[PDB]
Amino acid sequence: SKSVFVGELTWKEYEARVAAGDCVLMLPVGALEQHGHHMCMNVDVLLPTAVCQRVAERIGALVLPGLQYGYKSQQKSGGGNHFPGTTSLDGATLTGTVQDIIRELARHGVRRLVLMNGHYENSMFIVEGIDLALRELRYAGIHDFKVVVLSYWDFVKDPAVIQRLYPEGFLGWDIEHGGVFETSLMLALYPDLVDLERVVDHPPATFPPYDVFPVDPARTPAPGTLSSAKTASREKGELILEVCVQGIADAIGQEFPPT
Amino acid sequence: SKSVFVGELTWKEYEARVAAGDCVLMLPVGALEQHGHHMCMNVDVLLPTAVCQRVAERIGALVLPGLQYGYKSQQKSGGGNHFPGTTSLDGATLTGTVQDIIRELARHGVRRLVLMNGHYENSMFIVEGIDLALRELRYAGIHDFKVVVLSYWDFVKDPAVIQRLYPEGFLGWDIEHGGVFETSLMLALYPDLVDLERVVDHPPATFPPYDVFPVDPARTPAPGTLSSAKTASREKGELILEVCVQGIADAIGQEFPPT
Amino acid sequence: SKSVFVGELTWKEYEARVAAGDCVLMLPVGALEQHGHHMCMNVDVLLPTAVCQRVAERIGALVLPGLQYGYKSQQKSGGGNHFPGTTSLDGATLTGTVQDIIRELARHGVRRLVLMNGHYENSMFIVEGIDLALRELRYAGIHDFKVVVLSYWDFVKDPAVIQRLYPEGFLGWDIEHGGVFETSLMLALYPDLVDLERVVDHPPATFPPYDVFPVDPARTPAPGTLSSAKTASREKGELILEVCVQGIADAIGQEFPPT
Amino acid sequence: SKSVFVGELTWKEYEARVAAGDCVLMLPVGALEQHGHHMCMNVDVLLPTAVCQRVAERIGALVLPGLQYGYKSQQKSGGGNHFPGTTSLDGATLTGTVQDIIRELARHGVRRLVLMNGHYENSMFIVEGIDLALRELRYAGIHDFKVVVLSYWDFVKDPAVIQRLYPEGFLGWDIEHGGVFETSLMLALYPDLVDLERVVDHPPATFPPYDVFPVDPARTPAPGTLSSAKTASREKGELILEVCVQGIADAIGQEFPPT
Amino acid sequence: SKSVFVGELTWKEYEARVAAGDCVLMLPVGALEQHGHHMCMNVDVLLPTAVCQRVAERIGALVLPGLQYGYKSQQKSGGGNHFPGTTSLDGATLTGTVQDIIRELARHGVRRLVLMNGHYENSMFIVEGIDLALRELRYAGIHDFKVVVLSYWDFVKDPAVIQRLYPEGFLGWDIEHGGVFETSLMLALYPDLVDLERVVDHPPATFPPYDVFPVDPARTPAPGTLSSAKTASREKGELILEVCVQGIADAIGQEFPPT
Amino acid sequence: SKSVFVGELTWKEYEARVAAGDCVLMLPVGALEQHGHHMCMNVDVLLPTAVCQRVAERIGALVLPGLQYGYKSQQKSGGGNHFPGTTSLDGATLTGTVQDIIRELARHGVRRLVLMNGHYENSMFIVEGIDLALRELRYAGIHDFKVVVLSYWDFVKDPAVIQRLYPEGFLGWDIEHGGVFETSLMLALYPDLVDLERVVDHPPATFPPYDVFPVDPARTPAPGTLSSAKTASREKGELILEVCVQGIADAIGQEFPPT
Ligand SMILES: [Zn+2]
Ligand SMILES: [Zn+2]
Ligand SMILES: [Zn+2]
Ligand SMILES: [Zn+2]
Ligand SMILES: [Zn+2]
Ligand SMILES: [Zn+2]
Ligand SMILES: [Zn+2]
Ligand SMILES: [Zn+2]
Ligand SMILES: [Zn+2]
Ligand SMILES: [Zn+2]
Ligand SMILES: [Zn+2]
Ligand SMILES: [Zn+2]
Repeated sequence: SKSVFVGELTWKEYEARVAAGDCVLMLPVGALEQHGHHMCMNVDVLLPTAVCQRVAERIGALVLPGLQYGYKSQQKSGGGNHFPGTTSLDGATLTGTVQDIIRELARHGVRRLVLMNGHYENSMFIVEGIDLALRELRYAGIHDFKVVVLSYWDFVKDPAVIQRLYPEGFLGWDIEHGGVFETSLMLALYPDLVDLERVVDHPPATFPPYDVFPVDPARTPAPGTLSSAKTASREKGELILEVCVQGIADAIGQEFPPT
Repeated sequence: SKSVFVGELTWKEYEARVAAGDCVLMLPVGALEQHGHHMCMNVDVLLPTAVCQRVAERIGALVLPGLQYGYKSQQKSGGGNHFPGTTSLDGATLTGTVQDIIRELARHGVRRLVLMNGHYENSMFIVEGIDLALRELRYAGIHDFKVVVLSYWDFVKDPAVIQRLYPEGFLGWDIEHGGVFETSLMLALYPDLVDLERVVDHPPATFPPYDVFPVDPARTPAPGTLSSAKTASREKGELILEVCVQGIADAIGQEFPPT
Repeated sequence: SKSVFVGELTWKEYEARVAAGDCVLMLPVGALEQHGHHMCMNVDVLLPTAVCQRVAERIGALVLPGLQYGYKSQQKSGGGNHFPGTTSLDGATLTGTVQDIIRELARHGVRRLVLMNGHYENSMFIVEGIDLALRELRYAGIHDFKVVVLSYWDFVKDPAVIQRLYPEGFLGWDIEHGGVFETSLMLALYPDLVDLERVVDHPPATFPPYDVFPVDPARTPAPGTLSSAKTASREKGELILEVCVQGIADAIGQEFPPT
Repeated sequence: SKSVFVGELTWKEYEARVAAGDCVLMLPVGALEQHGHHMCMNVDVLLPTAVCQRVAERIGALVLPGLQYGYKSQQKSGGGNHFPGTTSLDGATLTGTVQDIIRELARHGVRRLVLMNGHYENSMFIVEGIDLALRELRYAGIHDFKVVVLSYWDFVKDPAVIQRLYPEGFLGWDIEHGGVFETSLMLALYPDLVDLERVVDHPPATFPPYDVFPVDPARTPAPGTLSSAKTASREKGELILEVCVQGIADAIGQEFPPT
Repeated sequence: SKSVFVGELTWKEYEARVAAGDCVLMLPVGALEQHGHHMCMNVDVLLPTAVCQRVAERIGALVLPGLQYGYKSQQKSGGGNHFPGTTSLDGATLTGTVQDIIRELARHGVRRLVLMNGHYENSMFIVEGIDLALRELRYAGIHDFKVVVLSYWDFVKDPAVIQRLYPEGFLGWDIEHGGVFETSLMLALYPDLVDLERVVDHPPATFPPYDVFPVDPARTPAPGTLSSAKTASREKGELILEVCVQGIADAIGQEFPPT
Repeated sequence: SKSVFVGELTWKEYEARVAAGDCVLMLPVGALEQHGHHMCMNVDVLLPTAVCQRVAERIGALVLPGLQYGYKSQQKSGGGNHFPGTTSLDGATLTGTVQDIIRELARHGVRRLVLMNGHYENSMFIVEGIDLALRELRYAGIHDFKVVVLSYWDFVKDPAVIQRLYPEGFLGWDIEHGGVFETSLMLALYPDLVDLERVVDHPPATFPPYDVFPVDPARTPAPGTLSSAKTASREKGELILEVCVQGIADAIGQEFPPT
């Protein structure tokens, strides 16, 4: 069976795909984090994994097992790391994980990697992981390893799509934690993991121009979300999914032109 | 839907479970590693995750997202880290991962964790992770966190079952990499991920009383397996499954008596 | 002389200010990074140090010696770390530094800290430094240390002020590297360090919804800036300064009410 | 005086041996661990050091100063790290020590190392240290450094010798902590350090198919041993000693053929 | 304006200086430490920074932003890290900082670095940072990076100058913390930051041939100094300044001959 | 047999000694370092181990197995780490080894430790290890752990003894590497390991007031020593031994008064 997930292939099949030249590998990077009263906690892993799978199917790429645990939830982006259920890694651990995988891919013969982040707070640690691995590769004489890092939601740029998605004006990706964007993509991909009836509607989260630590629970909406997902629909999820899959597929074609 | 996987629950459902007292958490610890010409490479994650799921169903416990990447494959227990596809973590990374997760579970209020290893080489790193996290927990005033660590195959002890499993004498867990045990359990759980027709039968791997680094590819059977899986049957897998689930379930009942 | 810089005070003076209760400490966190053809490279340290000094003077707070080196410059926010002159730290070093400072301040008896970031890329590492330090403090029995983190430019929110600052529409803080904002504030504080005649005007930087590593120099404007600073004026700098100093001062009063 | 211990040589003598070509270095790796009421705690260092010395005398190799401290004692292999006297290092420490040593040997010009473990628990950390050092060596252009790692007791494989050693059936290396094997070898090398009269006989240690942490002292024989050493005799020691020295010497001749 | 400080140059100016060949960079390494009742706490940064500036002006070198935070104050050389105000870094942090800077300078194309230490305790950590950096550089194929490390006060060797400076016999650099040497140099450069009238005269600090931890506060003079600076004069400072500036200037000339 | 070495005791004996109250532990910390043409390379371990043994015998203390590998040899104190045979650890490795051993001793119930350094360069890394351990201990609620650190040669202060030792004026401990002091003490303790006939006499090593890296081999005397040991005599060794053993013993009695 032609699976796009490396974990479902034999070693011989993987070896062949890599030896065939220009093989693109994709690593979903997510989190185990609270996502309100209406959705499950593995969202940030599921979403980018699903987007990877589809992109991989379109462009003939392979998908690695996704990073289930990400960096600590930040109040203004994920509610905060004081919530139960959210299980976060330290900076160094995330960074090291990414670094170790890149080194191993290099060992395999891979030279093309797409890292798809699904958890906002991961960014910089993913970036450090990449720099540190590339730095090591140079020590090993390898200079042709290329990585494309992206957060799938950033591919939703078209104002027409945004407008169609947010007929009320777009608030921003910051407060899109457990909101319309994710819940909707979730409704179209894993309906069993989402129950709109538990959505505790509330006004979009607002914060001062600074942060406070220890994180003050009172400053996050009780439900854990940063914006309400009552207007979330599967239809929206379907639109997002296509927009993302297509845009990412094209980006990858641009950065990783077949040889 | 009563899922046993924490990742499929809302934070509120999880919070209630923990607050109810004596909630038991289960963390599958695996690897992405070549498993011969006849099986996929996520075996070491899939097996302990499946066993955890059934045990959790039987005893009312919860399962965490499994660690997909494990410690470097060793020649005498997994064929060696020179094989393509197998993607391994450095020891510090894996240790840090376990340590971060335990720390977070303590923050959640959990005090009962069962770590179920599916990759031989992870053991000592898992142990260090536990030790560092418990050390820290003491600094924090927490002395009631309890961990049970196990490699699921160790519960297949009954000589009658071993005999029935290996009518030819038991060779040992060492060379059980991609052999009868796993392929069998794989046949009863994920048949699509296993194709007995590609099994490259060969004599059980044998090694001198020492190890050589850099790992010498000639000292591992070409297929990557350390023993043949042609005698692997789904029936065998079914017997292993029950023995393991029942034995583990009981063990957890012993160590984690309901309060 | 009543200096607001801890470094210019004697230990007895400092000790007194701390024993006096509710003493607020301020740490500037910047970088040594190229800022185009028209400004010096220590902007990210000077600016937040200047804002801290003035805020401190208004609220009676103390300012620490600023962190001169920051995290690696990123293409989409600082041009990239491939530029000469910019001298960056690894993520663990920056995090370590913040953590070490916080731990020592705690030792001093300080319980109130404001971290003022001047370099966009530092954020997450500062955050990690804070979390790791506070985690340690809890081990030490200290639970009343409070930290306020902020990037001074985030206090320029008022649309009227933004409009006055950017009569042409606001492009965003992303591309504000060596642009109007910084160069203006720079013209009102350190005019010697800025020479508008070298400003290589160019269209605002634009990037695809993803990142590439190794960093592609061609994707950054030649000058190193992400937006032109020709419309930068000292008058604008003066407005920004007051807006920031006032906003931050009031924020600190809210978060750190005198006891 | 032709000592086989590097530490007893001048740097000029060592340099010549290394310069002479194919010089084999041997590093003993042990531990400071409780070994019952009847033996001293440095056993795990002394034993491998003694075997190294005699092997080196036979093949003309050199022996490094042994690593005195090893990884934390584990319940099912060495009684547990709760016992007084046993002084254990963290995993990163032991790994780093092995990594630093190999890096230095490489610097000297050495390209042949035999690591002789005497403490069961050290294995994986020694392995990580070897891996990390070799990786680094590649960065440095050195690909001809070869390492042989072994636990001296694994050289006792001959069923005839095992039978002669354990006329009662062999229990396994697991419970051979402070048992017949070590006590005997200790009676033939350092009798003053062993007093068979304090041997607290008890039935061989048995454990469930899993581990528990924090370590439960009640699960370990009060004496600290995992099997009785009353049947331990000097004669057995002498047989073990020869079997090991000879088998190891031959292995080294196989892996490190004179050039 | 021809500034000698890299932070005050544009990147283009710096790039030109480096591309011109044999450009020498100077990094002041200090601390934020208590310096008695009479001086500010940034002395250790100020002093080496001042020396660097003057040397640089004489030999045409560039000066980096100084390390504001140094290693932990030790009792017998700096009073002890139990004093308020003194804010110290962990060894790993300081070493990492120096390692990172060196790595970056190498990236710039710099191959000549002068490290000027102003805090006694930094030495070995600066040394380890240099060693770790150079080791890495070799991995990267760079073998022509050369570092000169020095404590500016060591250039005050001439017995005549020593005599003239300490007409009473020289006590040693050990107790020269907040004493005559620094206070004088301080009087000739930053008079505002020094007030001789608060100088709490006391006999030179004496200690047994060992150290005690935790640091015992009673064993350190209450003022925080290890020797009195009442005899400190601006005149002395001027002498010291010239002696250091000239001696270091010449040393750099020797070590870094113009190409 | 009343051995003063922990390693030669059973755990029960050790348990008793610790339980009896105020039991002092001593850790020799040395190196494997070239010591010229006339002596062996384990000197820095042997010497402090010997002195510990005798001090322990005199005050009833226990001695831990010594740290066989120390920090990188520095040109101005040990000749440099470019010499073959010398096998050094990274700073972090040394520091962690010290930190782990202290943590374990505290677990044992020990609260009194004497660290005796025999390798000049080890100092600051031993210090960091003590500080880190102590910091941890406080976290664990332990505040009565006390440590005394010393380099045994520092107890040779009496000008009469120095005169008697160096009838030619004392040069300093810096260039006392492989010189009279060590060679002498070596002649009275391990004559077999020293051969005065190979002593390559040379003038005391002299160096500019700065250091250069990479280490320049030409700046260190060819033999590896920093001062000639031709005037080294066993008689001198005996005098040193007593002066050290007595002065240390007294120091321990002062810092660790029997309860
Ligand atoms: Zn999310
Ligand atoms: Zn998230
Ligand atoms: Zn497997
Ligand atoms: Zn495996
Ligand atoms: Zn800037
Ligand atoms: Zn910046
Ligand atoms: Zn043993
Ligand atoms: Zn052992
Ligand atoms: Zn000073
Ligand atoms: Zn100082
Ligand atoms: Zn020495
Ligand atoms: Zn030495």
